[PDB]
Amino acid sequence: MKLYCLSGHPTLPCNVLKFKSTTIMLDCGLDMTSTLNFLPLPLVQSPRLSNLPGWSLKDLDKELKECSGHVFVDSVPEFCLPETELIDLSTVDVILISNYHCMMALPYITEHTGFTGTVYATEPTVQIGRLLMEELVNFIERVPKAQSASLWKNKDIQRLLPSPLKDAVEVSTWRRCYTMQEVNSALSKIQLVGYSQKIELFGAVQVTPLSSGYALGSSNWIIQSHYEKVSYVSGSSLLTTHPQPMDQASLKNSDVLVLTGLTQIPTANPDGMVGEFCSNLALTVRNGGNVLVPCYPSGVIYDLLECLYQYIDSAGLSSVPLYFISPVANSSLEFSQIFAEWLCHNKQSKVYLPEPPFPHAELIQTNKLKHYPSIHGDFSNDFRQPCVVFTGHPSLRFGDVVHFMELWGKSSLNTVIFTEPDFSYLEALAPYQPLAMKCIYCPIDTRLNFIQVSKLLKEVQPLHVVCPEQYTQPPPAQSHRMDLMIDCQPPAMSYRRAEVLALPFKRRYEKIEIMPELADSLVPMEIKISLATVSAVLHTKDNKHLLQPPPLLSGSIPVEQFVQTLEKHGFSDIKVEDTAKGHIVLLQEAETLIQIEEDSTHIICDNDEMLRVRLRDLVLKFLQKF
Amino acid sequence: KSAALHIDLCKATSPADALQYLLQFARKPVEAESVEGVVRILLEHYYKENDPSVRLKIASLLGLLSKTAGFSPDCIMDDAINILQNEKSHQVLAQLLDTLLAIGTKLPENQAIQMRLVDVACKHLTDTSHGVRNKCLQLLGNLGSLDVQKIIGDYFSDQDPRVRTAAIKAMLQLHERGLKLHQTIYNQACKLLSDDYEQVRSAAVQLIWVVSQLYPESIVPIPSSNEEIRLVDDAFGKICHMVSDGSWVVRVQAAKLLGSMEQVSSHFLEQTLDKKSGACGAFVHGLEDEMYEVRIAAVEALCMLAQSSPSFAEKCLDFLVDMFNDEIEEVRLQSIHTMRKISNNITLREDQLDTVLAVLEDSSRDIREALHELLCCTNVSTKEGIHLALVELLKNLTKYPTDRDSIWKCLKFLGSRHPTLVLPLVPELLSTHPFFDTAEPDMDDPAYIAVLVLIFNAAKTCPTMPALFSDHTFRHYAYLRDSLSHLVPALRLDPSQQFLQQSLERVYSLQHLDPQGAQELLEFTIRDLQRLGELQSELAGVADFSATYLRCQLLLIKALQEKLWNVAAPLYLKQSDLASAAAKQIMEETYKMEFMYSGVENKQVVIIHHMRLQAKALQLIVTARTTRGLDPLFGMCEKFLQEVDFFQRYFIADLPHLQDSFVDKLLDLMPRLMTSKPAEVVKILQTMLRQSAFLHLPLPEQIHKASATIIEPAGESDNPLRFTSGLVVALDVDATLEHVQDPQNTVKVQVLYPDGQAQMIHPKPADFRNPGPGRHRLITQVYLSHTAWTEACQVEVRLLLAYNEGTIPFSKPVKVYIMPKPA
Repeated sequence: MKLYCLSGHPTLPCNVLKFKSTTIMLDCGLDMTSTLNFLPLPLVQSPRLSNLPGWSLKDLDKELKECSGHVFVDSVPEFCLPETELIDLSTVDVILISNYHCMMALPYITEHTGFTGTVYATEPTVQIGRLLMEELVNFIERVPKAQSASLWKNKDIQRLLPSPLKDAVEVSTWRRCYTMQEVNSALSKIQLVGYSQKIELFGAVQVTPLSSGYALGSSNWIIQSHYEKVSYVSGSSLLTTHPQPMDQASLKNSDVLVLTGLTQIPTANPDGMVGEFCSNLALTVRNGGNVLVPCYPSGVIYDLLECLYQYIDSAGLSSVPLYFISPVANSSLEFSQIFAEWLCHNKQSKVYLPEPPFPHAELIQTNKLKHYPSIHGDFSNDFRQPCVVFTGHPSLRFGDVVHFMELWGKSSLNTVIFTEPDFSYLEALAPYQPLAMKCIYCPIDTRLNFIQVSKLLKEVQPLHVVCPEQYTQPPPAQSHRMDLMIDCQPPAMSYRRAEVLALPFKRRYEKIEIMPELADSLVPMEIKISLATVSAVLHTKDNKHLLQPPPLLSGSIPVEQFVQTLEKHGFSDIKVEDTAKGHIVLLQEAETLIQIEEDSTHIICDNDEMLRVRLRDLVLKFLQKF
Repeated sequence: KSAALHIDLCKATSPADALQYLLQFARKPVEAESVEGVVRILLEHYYKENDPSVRLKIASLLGLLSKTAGFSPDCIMDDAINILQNEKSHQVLAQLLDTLLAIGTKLPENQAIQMRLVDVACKHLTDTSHGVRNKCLQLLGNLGSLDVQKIIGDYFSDQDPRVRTAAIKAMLQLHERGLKLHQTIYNQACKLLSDDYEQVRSAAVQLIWVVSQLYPESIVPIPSSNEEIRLVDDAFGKICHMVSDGSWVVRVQAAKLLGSMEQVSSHFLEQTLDKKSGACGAFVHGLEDEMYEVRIAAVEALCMLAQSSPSFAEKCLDFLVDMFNDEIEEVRLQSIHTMRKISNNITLREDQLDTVLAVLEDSSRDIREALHELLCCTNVSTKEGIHLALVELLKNLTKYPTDRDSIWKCLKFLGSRHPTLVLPLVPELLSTHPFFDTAEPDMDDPAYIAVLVLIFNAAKTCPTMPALFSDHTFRHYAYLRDSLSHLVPALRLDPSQQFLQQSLERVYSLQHLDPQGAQELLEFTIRDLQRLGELQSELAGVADFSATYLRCQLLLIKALQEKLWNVAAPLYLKQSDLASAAAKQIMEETYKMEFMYSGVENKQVVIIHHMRLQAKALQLIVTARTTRGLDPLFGMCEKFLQEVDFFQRYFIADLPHLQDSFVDKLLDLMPRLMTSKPAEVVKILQTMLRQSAFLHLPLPEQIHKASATIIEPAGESDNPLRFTSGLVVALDVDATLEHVQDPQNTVKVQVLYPDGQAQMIHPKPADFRNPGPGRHRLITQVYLSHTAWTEACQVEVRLLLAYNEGTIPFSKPVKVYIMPKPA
């Protein structure tokens, strides 16, 4: 009935629903875009970033740095957490994780907030999320930087700063990266669940993850209480992706469909952008330049790697190396390979005959793809100049991507290709703006667009729809595209950060079970339809109600039938008094009396007790309890 | 603020804007004295507000405010209990109960408040919301007379499982507070062990462990069999049955509590290892699970149980040494540690030692060092195992040079314990031919040197070993007894402190000398103290501290004699002056005494800061000697006077100890200096510096210099690091840090390339290790990158200490060659 939304980020939601007797957390999410306000963390101290001019104000200067007009923070990058203080997270009983992208910020919730509940997620999601936190902690703690910057967080000081730093919100709630001990502790509180697995939460509600088709282990959740069902649609995809397609059927008959994880850059067709990315890197490589591809180690990298494997053979570029640098590179490749049963029917059919599902095993076998754990190992020995490198965080604030941007940024021959849409490629590129590097933005987002979600909504027909307020308006870049909206027959109520929505799905008629012993004693009747009466004792255990074996009446007793039928059913000396809209009947034995009102009857006894029960029973010949 | 928050909450819209304002207000802290007004306003708005979420946030906030500093919340609990009584919604009621719990925990010494709190918790304990009952039980657990056990015990049968967990946790917390629980709780908890929820079972096994430890010798009768059994043994059986529980967290808990109990009978202890009282094969099933965490818990449990019972340890030997083959790293480390712990009560068998030796091939450093410590503490029964251990140790000697130290020490301890087993193996190892004089082995060969260390530590207990020595064996013994007396044992074949105090008294007494005599006496004493620091190890800190102070004084008086050599300002010559350099040197040395030494009490900090003030005055005077500008002179003058004022403010209790000092005479004429002309100020500052008295430096009882030794890169005899052009090369840095109390925030690593560029590195706390007191070990990687070089130059890597900004070197610089070749 309630929904506490702890994050305003659309693709990184954190929603808690105080529905029935359990408060369930839907996703955690970590707004990584706060890192773009900070100066990047380089693997080796660069002269350009160190010698940047401090920003000037009337007062400080060493906290903030200026580069090509944009003003940044000379401090360790910080991450915008979901609102933890709006609702006491100790009361959260269960956390449901949909994607590994939404899996982040979980150490904060599990450790710092006194959360003692359970976390449910699918195994590929858990493993890939573990890899992501591994590489994030490795990048952050590789060359640590102090957190000296705190003056700029002041309420009266942030107003005078330029636009990217002024528009940052919840700055006081930003936190540094969690340590690896917290990551290991958090992942220990997790329960692995398979698709369509019914998990009972204290006998109250049943949750099942349903395949979303967006990523490996990506799942949509449906929470139901046997009469009211709440569907949670996170990032999902209806394309020809490797994971098994969306289970759209199970979302039907949903009272509330909370909808998050819709695509950014809706105007982009992912196949065309993949083709453009391949063509651009082929053009750059043909001219002898290098290519840098900031990406996550386990996200859209696999799809574009497959397309590159197909493309290079026709393009005559098999000679050039395909470097993949990340601390979790080999782990990412192996985890992608072993999760073969988490794929679609086309790709899971490769388990019958002996063959790995993904084709990049063939890239490794022919020594086309070469994965390394860092730059300082065997990579520096096997590095060939006209190459393409997938590495680093797409935020361009830590990882090996910082080093490669600082290295290849001085030449126009080299190019950087952005494929993840979750970071503003002009804002992530801000601390390096005076580069001559050729910068290309061809994001690949396979998530649902507004046409697809409109079709899905018309297919599912949910009673109420909940979405971020960003989807109830056209995007600010366009501001005139009515097609980039969630159009529903209901108004499709929305939310912003730290908003509480009182859902109208409150319904009665909770389910209960009656045992055969009591059902033997229960007998129905006929009315105008069947009906019965039940008197029993209620036994409740684990929020499951059982009916153990130990005022109103209804019928047709009009004045005429009352006077006629029961006139001489056993007594005598009965008179009828001519009362308006009825008749008053009383006996001379002890002035015992019977009075009837419109659609009502009642029996009076005057100094008599033995005949009163039989008087009531006589009228009970044709009186039900409807 | 009070009125600002009041008016803002009044003008804000009820459902969302008020919630946002409360969210903003909750982050910023509130001063203790102002808490009463703001909580009164929050209560008033709570009464006004109808929205449930806003009231919930108000309750959460005003519970948060009760934790602020030494605020006394005894004045804000009547309104709190009132609004709790009046509250309808369940979330707000639970949050108010949380607030009441916070207030009660803030005032544990108050009794009547806690009785009121537990009464109102009992009142709301029947609410239909599980959260309200959870918070009521938490109140009863944290707060309660020490009746309450019965009240909490009633909710072991509650339908909601999480209410049952809350009740068990409340009883456990009552026990932890000091309450003696009743034996009647045992039967109630026993029913909960068969619950369908893992949290209930975990809490129940915790509670059953608690009650067994409280009443171990009490007798409990079996329901079916007419057998009288001690309660601790019955609980042992119940917990053992829980080691087969489906959930792994319950298994981990069961293994841990099984470890924690030692009052159980011997036969019950023996039963858990036999194949076939439902405790049969409990550890057998608990040592071979899929989960590594339950295996670690079982290993630790076996450690505790074996330490309590040597007879049990004899049975546990084979099971625990078979666990060494387990390929989880933390599992095998814990098995090593536990085996070392139970080492005193045991002696390894032939086949068990064969088993552990066949899987003893370790690679990483930590596992290898743990094995070395285990072998130091081990006990073996076969000499063939000693031979195999020698073979593996020499393999690990030729494989890892940095393991030589710990393997030499290892074999030193191994022979001292097993002389009888080494005695046949002595001619097996010395290669003594029966009827030929054998070649004299290479005295620098570490393997051979470790064979002698072993054989000499064994010889200490064994008269028969000196006989089988060859001639060169006796010769080699005579050397390693002198050179390595800490490894090799002997076989059967104060004035420094007085001098320091005398030298310091000599310096202090002779402060009436002429400047030449004073500075030559200071030079003599500085040289003497430096030499004394070089000789003695314990007095190196004191000698270097005092010598640094005396060097500061010597620089000061030398600069003042240069000032005496100085003449009128426009004729001043920069190239021939060294007073500014003297001031900078005193600056850096004062920082050195403040931070680069330990055991520095405030009585030394005042003297260090006084010398710092003198150096700042000297720098001011020297700058005034040159600058013709009046505005900068005024600026530096008022800055120096502000520094003097801050010194007076901070060290106000120490001024009587600074008689005739520079700062004392300065403070005498304070307002005149405040209102005087800068030129006059400079003049009187010079005169007062020259007439100032040398302050005695009170020596600390214990003080050691902060030292560091870079050891991993070593000398430049290694070949250059190649293939680094553009990309990165990782240089592994190992270092031992001596007497640095807070190295993580202060120690930094500086890298100086052959150009002017310098890199500064801030190692994370995880790099620092603390194997001993005042003796750290820093292991990390520092990443170097630079463009291509024509010839392999050398990059200087040095460790610096940081202070607060500014840094000072405190380690010897090392150099390594890098050849960033392009490709």
